[PDB]
Amino acid sequence: IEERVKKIIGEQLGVKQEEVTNNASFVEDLGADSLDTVELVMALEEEFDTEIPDEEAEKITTVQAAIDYINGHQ
Amino acid sequence: AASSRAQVLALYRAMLRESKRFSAYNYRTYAVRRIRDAFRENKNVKDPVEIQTLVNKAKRDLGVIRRQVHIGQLYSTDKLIIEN
Amino acid sequence: AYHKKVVDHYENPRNVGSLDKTSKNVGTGLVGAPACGDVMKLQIQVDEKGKIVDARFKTFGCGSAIASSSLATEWVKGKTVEEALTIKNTDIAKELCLPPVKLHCSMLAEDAIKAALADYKLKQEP
Amino acid sequence: SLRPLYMDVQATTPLDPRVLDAMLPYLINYYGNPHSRTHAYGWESEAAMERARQQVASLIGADPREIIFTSGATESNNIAIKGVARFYRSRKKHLITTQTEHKCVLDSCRSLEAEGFQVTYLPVQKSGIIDLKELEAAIQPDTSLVSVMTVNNEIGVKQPIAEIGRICSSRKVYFHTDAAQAVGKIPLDVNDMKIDLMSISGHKIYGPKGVGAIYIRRRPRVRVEALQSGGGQERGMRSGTVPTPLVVGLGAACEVAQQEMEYDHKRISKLSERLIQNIMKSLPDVVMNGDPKHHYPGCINLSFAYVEGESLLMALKDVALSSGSACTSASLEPSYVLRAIGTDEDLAHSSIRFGIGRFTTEEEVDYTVEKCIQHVKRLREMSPLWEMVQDGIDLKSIKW
Ligand SMILES: *P(=O)(O)OCC(C)(C)[C@@H](O)C(=O)NCCC(=O)NCCSC(=O)CCCCCCCCCCC
Ligand SMILES: C#CC[C@H](NCc1c(COP(=O)(O)O)cnc(C)c1O)C(=O)O
Ligand SMILES: O=C(O)CN(CCN(CC(=O)O)CC(=O)O)CC(=O)O
Repeated sequence: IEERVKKIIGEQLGVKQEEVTNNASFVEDLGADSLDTVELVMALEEEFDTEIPDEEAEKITTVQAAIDYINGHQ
Repeated sequence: AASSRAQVLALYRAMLRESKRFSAYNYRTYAVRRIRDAFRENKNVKDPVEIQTLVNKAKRDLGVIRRQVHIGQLYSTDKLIIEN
Repeated sequence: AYHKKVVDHYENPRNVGSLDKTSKNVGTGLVGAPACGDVMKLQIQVDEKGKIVDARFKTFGCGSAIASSSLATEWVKGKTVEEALTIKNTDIAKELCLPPVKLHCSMLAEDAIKAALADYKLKQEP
Repeated sequence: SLRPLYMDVQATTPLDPRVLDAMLPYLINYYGNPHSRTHAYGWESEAAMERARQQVASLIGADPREIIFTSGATESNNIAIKGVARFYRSRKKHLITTQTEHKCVLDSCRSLEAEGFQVTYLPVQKSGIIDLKELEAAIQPDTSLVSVMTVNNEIGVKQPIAEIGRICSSRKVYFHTDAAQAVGKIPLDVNDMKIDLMSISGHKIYGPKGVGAIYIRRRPRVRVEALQSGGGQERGMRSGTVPTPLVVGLGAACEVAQQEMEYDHKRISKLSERLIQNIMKSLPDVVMNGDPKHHYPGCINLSFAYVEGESLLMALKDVALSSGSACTSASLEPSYVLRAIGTDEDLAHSSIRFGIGRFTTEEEVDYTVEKCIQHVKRLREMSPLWEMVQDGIDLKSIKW
């Protein structure tokens, strides 16, 4: 399932899959800092063989935003 | 004045993306790990002058990584047993 | 160890094991010394017509020692006791393409054959 | 086909990419002879040489004037041992070293014995560490030099260099240490340790092969008779064209090691503990050679009873390892280092060396451990010594 987005986010952020909810902000809800979110964006790029440029990466601040970006880029 | 934070997060991304192109396993895995460890270790520095020194070193090292990635692609070799 | 022929006797082991020392039809040669880094145990099983019908080995040693004794164990099978007596270190070394610094391995393997064959002959005298 | 893991950093290291990057300008456009005094190819080559000299000096706490470039630690050891002995030969004829030194120290001392010098080769304890009070007792009135290496290349044991320097300083005996395996890996300060001469190798610290240095203390002035005659380069101590790219590489490796030393030591310590503890909890009769309390974690020497070390290296076909030594008499004739610490001869035939370094990964360690466990078990099942001990035979009772 493209919600493999949840697996990456939990892996990257060290949070049980239970806590990785569609509503959550990486920083406010899951304890990420901006070094984590750089790496998290890169892990999504690697996982889905997709290129996420800065203006798009800047908008990907929540679990759903990551799910929606990946779904809309094949 | 340039933003140290903008510079720092953009160097972080560039340095990680470029290091991932190292053809050789031991340089690639070292560079990615070392960059991650060094930015994290220096996350709480507050002196604007020391930060700028760290940024300048990171820019120097990004040049090193770019040049050495390309040289290691010109003279690449087989992968290690464990990349299988 | 580097030669394909030598490494093959470790990667594709054959005849590793033991025979029953108490058998009148089993001869056991144990040659070498732990302090010299090379100890070979070679056992032969001889049928009543004097044909060696089975053999087993164990070796503590570098790859060429393992290969020399493994080869020796293959080679004694199907030979009579008198035939196996003529296997030479130089045959083992040529077959494995041993370098000069490992020629001592093939000499110990020939010692192991003759030790095993002599223990067997000792047992037949009564 | 696929390449083996490199776990052999005591034999040599890969170049750090930062070091190759610093060297390459001098391999391409800055190719001048640093002794060419009349033009800019010479001037820029000389300036790079002198910057590299300061980088080496800064790592060890020296003045750059005390740094002499050489072709490697072998040459530096020859200069320190033969050069000191020959300089004071008319007054002093006795030298002291240890039985576990590298062959270039031992062979240098042997050649001086053929020259009429007296050499004491000190024993070491079973830990691999010298006995300081035996060193003290060995110093004679005509003792010109003590030489004791900082980290042993086969078993990784650390000699008490600062305490040795205290002994030698207080008796006005020159103290040399072969630091080839320690420079850039543990802290070295020539003044706190009271070192008079020190050997350095570029390719033990992610720098290029073919280059080294010797530290020669200038206050109090240590006197050395030069071995390489020639045009007087390196203050008359080492004639020959200074090879700019190599010395640039050596200085870059020293500066990188100065920055990275603490981070590397923490990472290698963790990987080293993991390798040792996971092998030992999965295999019986595994012994570490050398005292773990006084030990550089990146050099791990273990014996695996009932298995011969070269067959284990063959079995570990996708890991580059060694049985120690000058890449020579390691398992061929048994290690003289293992013999000097009292290892049984058969167990010295059963020992192998693992090296963990700056670029080693946790996955490489785990792969090596897993394969070592599998193949030690396999080789034991092929071993007549294991079969005998399993049948309850005492091997010390057989007539071999
Ligand atoms: P985010 O959580 O909003 O912010 C993250 C940062 C770090 C930007 C934030 O915490 C901050 O601004 N901190 C202030 C201090 C600071 O900027 N620290 C970072 C300075 S730059 C740095 O540390 C780079 C170190 C470079 C090491 C490279 C290693 C190269 C190896 C290559 C070898 C082949
Ligand atoms: C080199 C190598 C192998 C290593 N020991 C060698 C080394 C040397 C020799 O230095 P160079 O001449 O620059 O090569 C001198 N002293 C010490 C302590 C070491 O380690 C090994 O494989 O054991
Ligand atoms: O980022 C890293 O740690 C390095 N590598 C992982 C190293 N790989 C080897 C490979 O990619 O062939 C791991 C492995 O296969 O062991 C990432 C990448 O491929 O870009």
